[PDB]
Amino acid sequence: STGSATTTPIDSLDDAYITPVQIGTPAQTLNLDFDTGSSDLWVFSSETTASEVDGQTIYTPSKSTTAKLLSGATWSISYGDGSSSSGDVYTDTVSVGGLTVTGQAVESAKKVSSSFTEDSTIDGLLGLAFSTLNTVSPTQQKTFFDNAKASLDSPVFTADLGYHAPGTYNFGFIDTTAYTGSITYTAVSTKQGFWEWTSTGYAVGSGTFKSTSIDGIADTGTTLLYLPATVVSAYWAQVSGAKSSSSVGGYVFPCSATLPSFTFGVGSARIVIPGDYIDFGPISTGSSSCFGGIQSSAGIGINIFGDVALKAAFVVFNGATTPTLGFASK
Repeated sequence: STGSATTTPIDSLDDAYITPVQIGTPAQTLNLDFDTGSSDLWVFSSETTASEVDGQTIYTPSKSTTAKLLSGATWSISYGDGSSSSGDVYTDTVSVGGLTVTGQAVESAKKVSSSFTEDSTIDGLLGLAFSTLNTVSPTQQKTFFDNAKASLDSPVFTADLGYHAPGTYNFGFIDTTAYTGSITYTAVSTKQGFWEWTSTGYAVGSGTFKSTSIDGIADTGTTLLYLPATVVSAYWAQVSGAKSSSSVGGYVFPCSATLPSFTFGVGSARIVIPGDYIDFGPISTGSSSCFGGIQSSAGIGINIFGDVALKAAFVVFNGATTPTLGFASK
C-alpha cells in the first residue's frame, strides 16, 4: 500500500503545516501537524475542556462506529516550546492520503495548553518519530507509520515541504519526479527516539564550506533551524545590523536586509537554504525588526533541522530495519 497527502502552511510565514487526516467511521477529517520529532497522535476532541477549544475541529469518538476506548490508558506530553496536552485514548481507523491503519491509537485531549487553544488551525498532532517516545501509559502505543509499515510497498515516508506553498507527505514510495539529482542517504541514531543524524558542515552565502560534524534531528514539527551558537553567529555576522535580542528571544535583523543563503552538508552533498527561507517577518505588526529563521540551539540540548532546513530538500525517512535519512535538492 501507499498514501499521499498534501500538507499546507497554516499562515504566510510557514509557522507550521497541516495535513488532513481521516479518523473514524464515518470519517471525521481533522487537520493535523505531522511531527517527526514526537510519537503521539493526539486530537482535540469532544472530551477537551470547553474553555480550551477555540475554533478547532474536534474528534467525537461516540459518533464513530469503529472507536473503542483503550481502557485505562492515559497520555501526557510536553513539547520543546513548553506547550503541552494530555488525555485518554481510543483506538480507531485512521487514514492519511488513502493509506488506512485500523486499530490506531488516537489520543483524545482532555487538556491542552494555551498555545494550542490560541491556534485555531491545528486540530492535533500526528507523531512520526520512533514509537519508543510515545507517552501512552501503561501500554505504550505505536505511531501511524509504525503501524502501517509492514503493509507499505517500501518502509519509508517522505517529507516535501513547500516554501510559502503546499507540499506533500508520501507513505510507502519515493516519488522520483519530486526532486532533482540524487538522494544522499546518511546514518540515523534512534537512541533518543528521534531521526538523529550528523551533518557534515555548513557554508554561509557564497562562503567556503566548513567541514564539521553537527549532530541534530530532522524535525518537521519545529518551525526553525536550531544550530550551535558558533554556526549561528557566523551566519548573522553576514547581515548588517543583525543582533541577538534577549528581549525578543533570539536573532533579529533589519527588515530592509537581503539575507544570505545557508548551506548544510549531507555526506558529500549540499542542501542550500535560500536567504528568503530564513525571514520570519516583523517581530510585531509594523516593526522594522524581523525574526531570524536560524537560531541558537544552546540551552535546547540538541540541534534541530526544522522546517527552515527541511523545506529546502526532499527528505526520505527510511524506516527499514536499520533506519536512515535521505536528502535531495528539489
